[PDB]
Amino acid sequence: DEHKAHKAILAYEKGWLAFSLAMLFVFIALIAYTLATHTAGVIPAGKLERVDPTTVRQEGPWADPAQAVVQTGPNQYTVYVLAFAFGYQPNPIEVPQGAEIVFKITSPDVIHGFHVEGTNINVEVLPGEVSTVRYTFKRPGEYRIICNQYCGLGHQNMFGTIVVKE
Amino acid sequence: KPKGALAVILVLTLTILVFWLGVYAVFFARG
Amino acid sequence: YPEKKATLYFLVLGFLALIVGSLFGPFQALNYGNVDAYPLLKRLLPFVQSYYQGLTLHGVLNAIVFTQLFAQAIMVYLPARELNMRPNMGLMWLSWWMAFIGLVVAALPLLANEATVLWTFYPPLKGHWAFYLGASVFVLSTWVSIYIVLDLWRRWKAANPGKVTPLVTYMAVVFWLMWFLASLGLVLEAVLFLLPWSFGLVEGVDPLVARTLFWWFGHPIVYFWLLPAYAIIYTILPKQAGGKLVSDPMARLAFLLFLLLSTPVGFHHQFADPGIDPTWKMIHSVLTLFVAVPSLMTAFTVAASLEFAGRLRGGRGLFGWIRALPWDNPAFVAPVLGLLGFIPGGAGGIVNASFTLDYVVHNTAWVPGHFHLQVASLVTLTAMGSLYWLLPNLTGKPISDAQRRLGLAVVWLWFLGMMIMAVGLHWAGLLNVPRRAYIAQVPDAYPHAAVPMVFNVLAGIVLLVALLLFIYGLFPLPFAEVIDRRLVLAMDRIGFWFAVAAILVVLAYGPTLVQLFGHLNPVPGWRLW
Ligand code: HAS
Ligand code: HEM
Ligand SMILES: CCCCCCCC/C=C/CCCCCCCC(=O)OC[C@H](O)CO
Ligand SMILES: CCCCCCCC/C=C\CCCCCCCC(=O)OC[C@H](O)CO
Ligand SMILES: CCCCCCCC/C=C\CCCCCCCC(=O)OC[C@H](O)CO
Ligand SMILES: CCCCCCCC/C=C\CCCCCCCC(=O)OC[C@H](O)CO
Ligand SMILES: CCCCCCCC/C=C\CCCCCCCC(=O)OC[C@H](O)CO
Ligand SMILES: CCCCCCCC/C=C\CCCCCCCC(=O)OC[C@H](O)CO
Ligand SMILES: CCCCCCCC/C=C\CCCCCCCC(=O)OC[C@H](O)CO
Ligand SMILES: CCCCCCCC/C=C\CCCCCCCC(=O)OC[C@H](O)CO
Ligand code: CUA
Ligand SMILES: [O-][O-]
Ligand SMILES: [Cu+2]
Repeated sequence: DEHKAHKAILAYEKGWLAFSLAMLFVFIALIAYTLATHTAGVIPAGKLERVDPTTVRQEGPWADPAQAVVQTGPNQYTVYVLAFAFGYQPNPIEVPQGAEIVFKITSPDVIHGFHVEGTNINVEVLPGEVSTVRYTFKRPGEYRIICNQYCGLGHQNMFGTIVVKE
Repeated sequence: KPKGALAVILVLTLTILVFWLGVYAVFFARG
Repeated sequence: YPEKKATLYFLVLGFLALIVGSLFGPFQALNYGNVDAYPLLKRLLPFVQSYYQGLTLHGVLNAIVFTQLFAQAIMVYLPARELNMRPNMGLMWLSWWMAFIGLVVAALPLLANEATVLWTFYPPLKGHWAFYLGASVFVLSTWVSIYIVLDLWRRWKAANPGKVTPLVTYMAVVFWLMWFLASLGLVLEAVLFLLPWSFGLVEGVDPLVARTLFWWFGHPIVYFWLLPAYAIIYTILPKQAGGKLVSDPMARLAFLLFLLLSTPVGFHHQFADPGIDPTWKMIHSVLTLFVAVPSLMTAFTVAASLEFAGRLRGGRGLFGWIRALPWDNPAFVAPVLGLLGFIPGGAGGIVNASFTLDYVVHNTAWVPGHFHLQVASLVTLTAMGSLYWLLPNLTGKPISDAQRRLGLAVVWLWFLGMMIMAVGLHWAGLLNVPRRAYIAQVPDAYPHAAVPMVFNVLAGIVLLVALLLFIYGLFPLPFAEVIDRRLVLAMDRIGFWFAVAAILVVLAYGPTLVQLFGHLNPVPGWRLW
């Protein structure tokens, strides 16, 4: 009775532990895969790149929004997004479809989310740091930007826009 | 054999896999 | 027994905290149902200035205060009762009082709209010193619990050389040691930055360092919440179901593994942070998938125990055992119900942990959906159900049949409402709805969310009734028996495993923290509420 049940459960538990361990490992392999594709561009470059939030709106690449979209290669654009209470500059961000877009996002106040609806772009913006992420737009049109990190009372209404030209 | 325990851990594996392959699919769709 | 009085004080304060924080629950849920009830809330509770002050209170009171108090009750009293020994009473009251004093002190600025930062309090969002000082003194209370339990262990170990540590005590020792390690992350954040900054000593704080230190402490905190439910599930629930614990070794191994793996995983909250090397994020990714192992193990060990109870009580078939279990006992129902919702909850967890997959869901309604299954349901439910054995044992007072039935009602409504709410938020987050957001205030922003929104409203009402009922209600320990000595002996070499646990932290945070401390960039604070 009880000796038999204990032997059988453990026997089956050992098997489940082997199965679930393999399941986890397969997931690990499947993540390793994502890491080698273009789709991994949305992981922030791991690089520290300090900036001063008190002057970032008065000198340097973020202080002229209309000149924030720069061509940096034959099929590559860098965009110096500013994320602030409570909006983004530029509004809108205009970029061509099929070009690689390197987003360099910083804040001058408090942390902000930068989440491009319909895409894997989903990065924190820290005052003092530049968050760098890459993405290629595959469909032309209007994407919206949502702030997904609580930034104060204007949070729920903090939106921006990206336009990807056909 | 602990048939009951097995049913539970089968449901668990189904839930994990559905969620996991679910969102993995979503990741590529938005990729 | 003076340990009962101390324990009761801890539980009571924790449940008060639960009721008060939970009051904002329904309102938030309606909010995620695109219905705005904050004019009604502001009339009732006129000190509340905003959704976000509401959100702060909810989070801090429910997820820091109640859960901690519940751990200090369970994971001191239970070992004390297993050993049949007294805790150091002076220390036990000291712990209570720090909890109580730190709480009062944080509550002030909180109630006065002076610290509307969330439970996460990320700089540069700058709160009142009393919040940080109060929160600090609050958490440090646990350091006293840690000691107390280590004390009991040693005193017993003296009386009993060459005996393995009994199970519950084993659980609590690995638990409290784990927590000492995890807690350092916050101690480090408060002392080196939060306190200096909030008192006016330094002019800035580096947001990246503060989050890194925060999340050293911020993950194992959830395990610190869970493990008290676990201890009960393992060593009590089986008697409650009419069965027995099926493996004492396996339970120890679960807990051991949490001690090893609870802390070195924090970057899984920082997949979207700049300036963390991606290789590190992968490392913490695998380590996180590792930490799911003890739960996978717990899923099996526990189910087996329930089946066992179910067959003992004469249920036959593949599902027969399920209907043979005591669905009339709220102390059994609550944890089992929470176990069920823990299935999709952990499923979401495993999703969040996989590095790239987190980009889909990070900072959406998905996350709150995931964790209401975890803490708001399994933990809270387990807590609610212990009332039905824990109260009598502590108070002398018996539970009526009426109170029993009202308890079955509360737990069921709380579970169902939680499940409904979990469908709403998971789905809403798949539709890109942000978390932590007074969305009902931008009614036309998320039209595609119309359906999951109905779920969210329904849940708000179901959970309001359950809360209301729980309030209306609120006004020997059934340790189970157990059915490979050497493994057991290996797991009893505690200082060793403790040492290892520490190395794993140094190894997982050392290189990244050194890097960051070498390049600090403090930035001015802000109050945007
Ligand atoms: C108590 C509270 C919590 C637990 C436990 C919990 C578990 C997990 N979490 Fe989590 N979660 C994450 C990963 C996981 C992983 C891998 C697990 C795992 O431990 C899960 C293991 C569980 C299982 C593998 C399921 C086992 C099932 C069992 C044991 C039940 C079986 C049934 C039985 C036996 C009954 C059957 C009986 C019958 C009668 C039929 C990550 C990232 O990787 C994020 C960040 C995402 C982001 O972008 O912010 C996160 C964020 C959160 C936050 C939000 C923090 C914030 O405010 O920003 C909270 C509070 C939270 C709480 C909790 N979390 N989590
Ligand atoms: C009366 C039932 C309750 C309801 C209906 C409920 C409702 C909610 C909802 C709708 C949110 C999301 C709000 C937002 O993200 O803007 C939320 C957040 C949260 N709740 Fe609850 N919940 C309840 C009880 C609890 C319990 C008992 C806990 C913990 C034990 C708790 C922990 C959390 C945490 C920590 C937050 C996140 C706050 C933040 O982002 O800073 N919930 N809840
Ligand atoms: C134990 C009890 C658990 C809870 C079970 C009760 C469920 C709520 C009632 C539903 C009936 C239909 C109600 C729908 C009719 C009113 C809806 C309406 O008019 O909408 C309100 C407005 O849009 C917003 O401000
Ligand atoms: C697409 C991938 C497939 C997904 C579909 C889900 C598969 C079911 C999951 C786990 C089975 C767990 C049971 C494993 C235990 C094996 C049995 C065992 O241990 O057998 C020894 C026993 O003593 C007799 O000889
Ligand atoms: C119980 C849970 C039930 C859950 C129900 C599952 C719903 C999943 C929905 C969407 C995921 C896919 C997102 C794919 C994003 C593509 C968006 C797109 O192509 O359009 C936007 C663009 O801006 C136009 O110009
Ligand atoms: C007890 C109830 C608790 C609540 C449980 C929460 C429910 C969420 C479950 C699964 C999400 C699976 C991910 C969705 C997968 C559908 C999308 C898909 O198939 O992906 C390709 C498509 O083109 C993309 O738009
Ligand atoms: C007994 C043997 C059991 C072994 C079990 C192994 C499980 C499957 C593993 C890997 C498949 C990896 C392929 C990943 C497919 C996704 C690619 C994709 O979704 O699309 C392309 C994207 O746009 C980028 O170019
Ligand atoms: C969308 C969210 C809503 C979905 C909600 C569904 C979730 C599962 C609900 C209940 C599971 C309960 C499992 C077993 C039921 C126990 C009752 C039973 O078996 O009764 C015994 C009998 O009365 C002699 O004691
Ligand atoms: C014992 C308790 C058991 C717990 C287990 C219960 C959890 C259910 C899991 C997943 C449901 C998701 C449903 C599958 C998703 C369908 C996807 C779909 O229809 O796609 C939408 C489309 O992409 C855009 O409109
Ligand atoms: C109990 C049985 C199960 C089901 C029966 C009760 C469930 C209905 C509850 C509330 C709906 C009433 C309010 C619904 C309105 C909010 C959600 C909605 O439709 O919002 C989108 C729209 O754009 C907004 O302007
Ligand atoms: Cu910016 Cu929320
Ligand atoms: O914390 O997961
Ligand atoms: Cu975590």
